[PDB]
Amino acid sequence: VSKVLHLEGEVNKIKSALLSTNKAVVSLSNGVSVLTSKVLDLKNYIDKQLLPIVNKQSCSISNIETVIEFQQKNNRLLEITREFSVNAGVTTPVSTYMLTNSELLSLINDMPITNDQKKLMSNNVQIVRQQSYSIMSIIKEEVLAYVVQLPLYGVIDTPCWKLHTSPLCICLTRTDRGWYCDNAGSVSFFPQAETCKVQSNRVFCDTMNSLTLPSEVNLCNVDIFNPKYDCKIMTSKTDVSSSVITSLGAIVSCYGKTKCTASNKNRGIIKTFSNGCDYVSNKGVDTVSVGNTLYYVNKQEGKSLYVKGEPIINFYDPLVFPSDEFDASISQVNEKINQSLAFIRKSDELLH
Amino acid sequence: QNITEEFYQSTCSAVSKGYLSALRTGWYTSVITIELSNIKENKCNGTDAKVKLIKQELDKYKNAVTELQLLM
Amino acid sequence: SKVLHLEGEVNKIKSALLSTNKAVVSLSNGVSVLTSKVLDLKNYIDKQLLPIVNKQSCSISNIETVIEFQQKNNRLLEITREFSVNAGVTTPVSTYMLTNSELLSLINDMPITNDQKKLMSNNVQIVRQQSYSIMSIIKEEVLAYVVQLPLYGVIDTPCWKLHTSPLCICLTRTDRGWYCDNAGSVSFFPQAETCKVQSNRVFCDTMNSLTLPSEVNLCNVDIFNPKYDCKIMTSKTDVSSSVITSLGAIVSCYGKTKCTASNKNRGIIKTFSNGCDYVSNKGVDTVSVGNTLYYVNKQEGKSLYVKGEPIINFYDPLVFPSDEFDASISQVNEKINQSLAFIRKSDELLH
Amino acid sequence: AIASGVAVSKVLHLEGEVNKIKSALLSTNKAVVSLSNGVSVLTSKVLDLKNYIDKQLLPIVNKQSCSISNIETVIEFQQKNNRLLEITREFSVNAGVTTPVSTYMLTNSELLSLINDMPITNDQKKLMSNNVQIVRQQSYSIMSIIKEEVLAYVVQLPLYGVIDTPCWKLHTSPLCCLTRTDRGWYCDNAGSVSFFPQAETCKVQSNRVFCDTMNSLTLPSEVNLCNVDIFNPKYDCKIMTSKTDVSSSVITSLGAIVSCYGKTKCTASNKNRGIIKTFSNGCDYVSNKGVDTVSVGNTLYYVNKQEGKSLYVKGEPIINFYDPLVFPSDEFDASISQVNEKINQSLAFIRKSDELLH
Amino acid sequence: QNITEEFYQSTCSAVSKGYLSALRTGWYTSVITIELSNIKENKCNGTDAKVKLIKQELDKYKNAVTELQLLMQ
Amino acid sequence: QNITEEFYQSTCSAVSKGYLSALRTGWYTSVITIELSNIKENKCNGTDAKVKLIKQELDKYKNAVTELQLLMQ
Amino acid sequence: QLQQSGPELVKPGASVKISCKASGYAFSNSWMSWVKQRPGKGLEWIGRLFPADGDITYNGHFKDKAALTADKSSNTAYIQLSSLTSEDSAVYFCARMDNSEVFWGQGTLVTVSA
Amino acid sequence: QLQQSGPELVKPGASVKISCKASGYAFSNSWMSWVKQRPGKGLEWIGRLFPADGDITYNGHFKDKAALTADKSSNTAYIQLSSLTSEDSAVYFCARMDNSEVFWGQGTLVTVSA
Amino acid sequence: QLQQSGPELVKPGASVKISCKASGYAFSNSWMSWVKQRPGKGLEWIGRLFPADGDITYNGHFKDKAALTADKSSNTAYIQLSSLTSEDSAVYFCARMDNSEVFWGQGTLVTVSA
Amino acid sequence: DILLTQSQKFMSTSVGDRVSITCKASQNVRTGVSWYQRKPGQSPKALIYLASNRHTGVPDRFTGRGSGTDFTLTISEVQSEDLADYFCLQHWTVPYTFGGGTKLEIKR
Amino acid sequence: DILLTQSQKFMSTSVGDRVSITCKASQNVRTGVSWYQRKPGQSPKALIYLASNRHTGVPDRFTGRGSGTDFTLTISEVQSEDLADYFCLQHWTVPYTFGGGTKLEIKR
Amino acid sequence: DILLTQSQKFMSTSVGDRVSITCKASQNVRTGVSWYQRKPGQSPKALIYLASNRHTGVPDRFTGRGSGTDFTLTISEVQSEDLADYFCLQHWTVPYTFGGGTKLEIKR
Ligand SMILES: *[C@@H]1O[C@H](CO)[C@@H](O)[C@H](O)[C@H]1NC(C)=O
Ligand SMILES: *[C@@H]1O[C@H](CO)[C@@H](O)[C@H](O)[C@H]1NC(C)=O
Ligand SMILES: *[C@@H]1O[C@H](CO)[C@@H](O)[C@H](O)[C@H]1NC(C)=O
Repeated sequence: VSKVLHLEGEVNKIKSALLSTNKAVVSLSNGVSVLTSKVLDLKNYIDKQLLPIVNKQSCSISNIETVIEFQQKNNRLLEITREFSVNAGVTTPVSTYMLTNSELLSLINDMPITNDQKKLMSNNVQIVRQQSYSIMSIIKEEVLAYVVQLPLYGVIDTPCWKLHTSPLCICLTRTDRGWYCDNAGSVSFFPQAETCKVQSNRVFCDTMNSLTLPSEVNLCNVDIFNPKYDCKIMTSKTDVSSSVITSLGAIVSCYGKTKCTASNKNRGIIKTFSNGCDYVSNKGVDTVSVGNTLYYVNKQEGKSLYVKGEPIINFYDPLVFPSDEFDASISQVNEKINQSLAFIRKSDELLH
Repeated sequence: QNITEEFYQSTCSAVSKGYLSALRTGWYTSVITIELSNIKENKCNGTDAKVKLIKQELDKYKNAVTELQLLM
Repeated sequence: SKVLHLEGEVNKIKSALLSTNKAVVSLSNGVSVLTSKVLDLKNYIDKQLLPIVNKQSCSISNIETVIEFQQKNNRLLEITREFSVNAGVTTPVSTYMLTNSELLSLINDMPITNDQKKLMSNNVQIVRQQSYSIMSIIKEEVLAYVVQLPLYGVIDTPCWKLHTSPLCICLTRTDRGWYCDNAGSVSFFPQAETCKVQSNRVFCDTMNSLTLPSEVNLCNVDIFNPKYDCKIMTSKTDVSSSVITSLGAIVSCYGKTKCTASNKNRGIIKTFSNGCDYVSNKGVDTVSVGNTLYYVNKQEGKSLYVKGEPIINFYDPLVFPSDEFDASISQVNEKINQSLAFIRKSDELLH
Repeated sequence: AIASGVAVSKVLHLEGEVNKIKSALLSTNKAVVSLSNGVSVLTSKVLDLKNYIDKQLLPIVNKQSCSISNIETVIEFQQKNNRLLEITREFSVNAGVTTPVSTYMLTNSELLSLINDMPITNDQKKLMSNNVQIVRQQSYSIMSIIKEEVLAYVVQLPLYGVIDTPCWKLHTSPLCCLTRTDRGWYCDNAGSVSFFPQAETCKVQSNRVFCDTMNSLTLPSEVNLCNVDIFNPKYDCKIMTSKTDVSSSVITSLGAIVSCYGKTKCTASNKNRGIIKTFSNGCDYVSNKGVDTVSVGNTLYYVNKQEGKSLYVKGEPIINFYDPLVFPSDEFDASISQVNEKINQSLAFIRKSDELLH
Repeated sequence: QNITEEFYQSTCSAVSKGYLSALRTGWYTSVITIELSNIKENKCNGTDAKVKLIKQELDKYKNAVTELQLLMQ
Repeated sequence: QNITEEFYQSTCSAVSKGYLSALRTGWYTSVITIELSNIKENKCNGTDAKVKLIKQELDKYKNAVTELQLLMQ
Repeated sequence: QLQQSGPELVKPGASVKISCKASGYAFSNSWMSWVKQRPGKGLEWIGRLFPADGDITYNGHFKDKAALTADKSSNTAYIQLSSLTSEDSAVYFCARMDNSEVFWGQGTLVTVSA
Repeated sequence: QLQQSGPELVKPGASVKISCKASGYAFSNSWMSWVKQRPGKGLEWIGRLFPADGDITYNGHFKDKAALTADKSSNTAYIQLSSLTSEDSAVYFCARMDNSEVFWGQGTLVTVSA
Repeated sequence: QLQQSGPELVKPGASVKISCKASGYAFSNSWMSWVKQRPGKGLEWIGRLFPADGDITYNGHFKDKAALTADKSSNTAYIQLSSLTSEDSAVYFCARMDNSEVFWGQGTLVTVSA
Repeated sequence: DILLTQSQKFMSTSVGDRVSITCKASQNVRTGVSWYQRKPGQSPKALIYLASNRHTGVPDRFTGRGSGTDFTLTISEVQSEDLADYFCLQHWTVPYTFGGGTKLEIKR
Repeated sequence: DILLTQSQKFMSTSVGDRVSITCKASQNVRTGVSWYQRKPGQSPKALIYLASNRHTGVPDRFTGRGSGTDFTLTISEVQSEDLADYFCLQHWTVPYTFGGGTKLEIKR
Repeated sequence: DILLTQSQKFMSTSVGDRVSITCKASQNVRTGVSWYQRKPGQSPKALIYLASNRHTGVPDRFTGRGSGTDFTLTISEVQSEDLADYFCLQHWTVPYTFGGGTKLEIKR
């Protein structure tokens, strides 16, 4: 109310307050102008340390899904390499990536052979594989060509028997053992012990390795000195003791001071033997002692055994960020900018 | 049960018959022509300038190819 | 006069400067918590990004040990496998335990003539089927095994395989096998397959052979030779037989056995009488003896294809549009320093 | 101006500066235009960076975290399941019957248990523990049942009748001019002599042989005396006939027999002493210690095996390398704390300038 | 050193003795029942919608199983 | 074309001659001494504390080594 | 060999099997077949079967009219011929088509029961 | 065969080995054993050894009293029996338990030196 | 065996091949060679070739003077000797160095055409 | 299926004559066919096995050839006893189709 | 170990008699045992090998059976010469345990 | 190449004499050499094959040894008929080098 003494003291008071209002911006604008440098430091940290980093692996770790998938999808060619690295062109028997199951079945049905044999070949699918062969012919970087070879058959369903010969009392012994096949006007004979394969009812042999005989040699089982056939003989006068194990029984040729004993594993000894040839069957007989040599006729059981494991589980963790209320807090600051305009515009009314 | 056997005291021999057979008299031959798949060579810069799975594994197949064709 | 005139606006700017500081309440607080906002993002790269990525950088780096253990060291990897199964004695020698060139050096190592050495370089595949490898010392850094190769005595003596057939009483031969010219004798091989198979060459053992005089070539004319006991199997009862060779066929047809030669494109060429006879494989492919059909020429099949197609890798790189964003930062960086023009010109008023 | 009663000569002193601070307070709010706008769009700038971690980083990494985690099954599936992985492969090729038994289908120790399982004597069991490699060449494995969770197969092992009866391999040679026909393995037996006509049913070891019994011949013990008498009245044996010609030589494992005859030139030699001798018409024996090479006609024989050399395939180990992650946070956050200081020392003038209400 | 040999000028033969032997007269059989371990199938979206290492490798074992069981009758 | 054959009606035999041969009369033996390469054990902390490809694969080689050396006496 | 039964009468509302027995021959491992004949139409294939394994085929134009069975113990085939008419009245033949046996049955004179 | 030595006197403060020699027999590749007997207690197993390889076993209740050695050259076993008393005074038997040799020694009459 | 041609005259401005034919011998699978001789200098190796495969070697000091060819059909070798002087006038020998054939030619008396 | 077409139904020759008979097919069947005879009120009989093989008990004047889709059945030196009906049969893959059937006659 | 229990220590029969003797075990040992004789001041002798085999030089009236944990030793037609002490022995896995030992007598 | 050095060019002995001749080499060549004769105006002849083997038709008084880089050619009981020129030849790897050549004489 004292126009000179009043009306300017508070004006002096707001003078430095307005100077502090411009000393405000020193506190205000500097810390945010260097905060601009702070986010550029974070802009510089994603510049070289994040984005050049991750994409290098994105082609580097993508190489193994070529590498495993080179060995995943192309697996059938990968096995067939390594046998001809070792088996050297001739491979036996034919494997199952060399020739899988279905193209066996088609190539059986391809050939100009009767259904009477074709159904039999489909039956013994495993044995014919042991008589099949393959030879590498042409092998290049995009070319892989090899000759598949399969056998063909002449006769079907002629009967057979394996011999087991034993010395008979002077005291002689036999000569002839092997397989026997009914043939056209003839008896096929196989001198070698294992040209023929093993199956419960069937055998499969070669023809370039066989002997041919007349059917009168079935009468060699009665007479020795047959005028019908020179039944082959192995001479002796000095005795020799022998026993021959068959697949379904046993023959003994015990003699003299040799002690011979048939036995059972649950009934003990069933019997002993005299001087001379005798036959026993495998159902009650399992072990036979000849001299000090114990023989077995029935095969020996063992036990079972287990190698055990348990499955495994994959684990990771996903990714996450709590953005929304954070961005709503940004929206809270976004509110503060525009309601500051109410402080701006109302205070800026005073020009008029 | 149809397979059996017998014995001959006249000769001290044996016969295990009941079988039936077939014998090989020829051959049947054919040709198989399997091909392969492969990849291209990527143009990128990776992490290490040493790991060459695209090359040092792929030529190892081609190291086998030069071996086997010299077995003729 | 105008006392209430120069005071009312002074009252008006009083709250305007008061609201100016009340604007700083709106100004300073939202940026002060924006400092907390970037620290949340500083806290999110603190634990959820930088500890994450580098764990795989040693974890996924382990497989480029694992595949590269099996990539570069592949030659030792196969040779582990056979002695796991072939058990010390390996036959025939593979091509990772002996990679081709160290055959060629070890051929040229041995004190044998060039006359044999060039022949061994020729049949590179057959000699591999007669070679052997035996494991001797196998440790964690030691892998020592014995490579074994055959040596040869004679070169280029002629040969022939026999095929006997019963001739008419009606007897039968015995002896079959291979025949080698020898110094003062004839080598003979009783066993069917001690000798290996090649179109012009055979390669057999010597501890498994028989020795014969050269007069046994005259067994093909005379049977009861005073020069040599040409071997025989007795018979009076007849037996019908046919023997397939590699390059023809022999028949011993007789009696009521029906025997027929044929061709797959010309049908039947002929039939046969009672007695031995020879046919060649060029016109003849099938021969029926009794009910047994034989084949002489091998049977063709077809071709078959297993087909695939190549595969392609794909990814996407990384990217960011930084520059105009940083220019927009530079736009704000302009705003800080031109604010100084609002600062300093307003701050002239002290003097 | 001049304003009477309202500080007459002082209106340029009083209200002139009031006009000067009027635009200064106006420019103060015009500074807020410079102030508030650049930070309000800086809010948009961090949201751009919030939008860049939104889709381009955070959904990226976890896709590989499933995708790379597949090969830590696939490499691992071929790692600890390895024993089943080999035994798939042989029955793909050996077709049911596998010989000899490998060492993943029977990993050593379960031979040692199954040796000790069987009701056979310790006298053989210790011998089977000795020759562990040969019995493996006589064992067999046959696939019985094979399914997705089932893998069952028959392991088969031989059993033995006799132990420790002596043996010898023969080497017969033509003698003047006749030759023999009788050669094979020989075994002492109960009242009998076992004979093996086939050349290789028996396995090879320095002191031991192991043969089959269903493939043998039985002989009386008087056939040891075919070696002195040819035409034994007790029991003579078989020979092949020739008249007065063949030259021959037979290589043994530990020596050599010659049957040099007629005009055939025969020569024993040494690789360091040269020729030791030559031969006459008739049978003769040489030992392998001084003799290594023998020429018969033009056929050079070897008795001692031939040495070669050693050869090396060499490599060197490899080293892994990477780099860790890092950030210099603390003084960066202290600079943030320096700005955090600036927010709170802003309050110094704030309360002081706003004191002026009272 | 205990293995030796001799010679017979009477027949031009030889004997390499010093050995001792054993002969096969039977069989001992047994049963082995090894099992396996495996994995589960993960339920998450990866990078590529083509790479099926969980499936296209695992069935390749099952492609072998159907093969070998068709070698028995 | 130089390989041919003939026939003998006198004995019902055959001769397929035209060949030329060689026979084994010795051995040539030598020694191969291949070595291997390997790695070191890294010192890092990875993602999972279970996956041991550095160890559980490398010992599997050494599991083979103890097997094979027990096939010798 | 073989043996085949006698005549037959078909009927609207009937299905019937016919007996053909292997007369003393190795039987269990070889095919069988059937073929019908009508004059003015000639021979007409029917089908083929294998015994003791049960491989059964069909002429698809004929497949629904009939079904194939057999005895492996007494070696006797059967074919259940459903309700047909006089246009299918024919003589029917049990026949094997082996290289070992090209044999033919005794025929089966079939008309309609009327 | 075998041969075993004569009597023995044990002593508090003594350990002694006993000789058993293979009397003309293929020796290097077969076991040996030992068993003691006391009347009123019967037979009592001791142990078993293999020569020229050195497989040594023990009865664990007896294991600390004695140690097993052998000669493979002169084919002679030894067993160092430490300081015992009259309750262990017994007759001791060198014995092989082969299918080829079930043999037994001559016994070893052992009491205390007194 | 072998047979070699007669004398020769070299010439400044000439190259000429010489004929050596395999006289009745298994030829296609064995080496050949050549050696020259000058008195006061002695024997001097030239080279070696294999027929029907074409393995050709050279003495590198001599390699540019000559070239090696052969006939595998009429079994005849050839060597194109280029324009030389009297210091290379010598007698030249077709020679095989086999264990089966150590043979030598008839010589080739060569001087300069003058 | 695969259709079979014969040339005609009847014949006319003299006795002792050689007659060539061919039926054809639509597709190559790899020699898997056979030929037959047929007599009125009597069972048929198989003649040419795998298009090549004369079966047992069949006279030697009976010949046949062919490999592709066309197959020749050539009969030589006919008699009064051989006047039967004759036909083919597809024998390679099911279904099995017949030939047209051909009755043999002379002088008409 | 595995314990062995015999039935008794003594016997009483007539001469020429058949005597069945059994000792038992705690666990199945897969036929790996043997039986013996013993004479006073004399060495023992092995009789039944692998619980099955009569050894060489041993008279034929001596029998034995058993497979499980229980094993029968059956002697037939005794005489005055066979009056010995008799016992068993575990023979399968170490340690080796004896039977109880049995002296054979008559008429008491 | 590999150089070969002989001891001298001429000899002087009596008849019926034993003469030891050695040429040496620079490096071990694993027994792959041979020795020869030579007569004036006449073809040479190979004598010692693979440094060990006397060839066919060559008299028995002609011996040779050596294994390393040094190889002895020892001739025994000379005659007037054997007075030829004599030399060696490298025979293992190309190029092939000769010995120095040695003419044999007596009494001078
Ligand atoms: C490797 O990365 C650098 C980074 O700029 C680039 O220049 C170079 O072309 C890259 N190399 C390859 C082979 O991609
Ligand atoms: C693949 O990712 C998309 C992204 O949202 C999601 O919707 C979909 O379910 C995912 N698929 C699978 C199989 O997880
Ligand atoms: C695993 O990571 C933690 C994180 O701090 C560290 O303390 C520890 O040493 C790490 N372990 C290994 C084996 O590196």
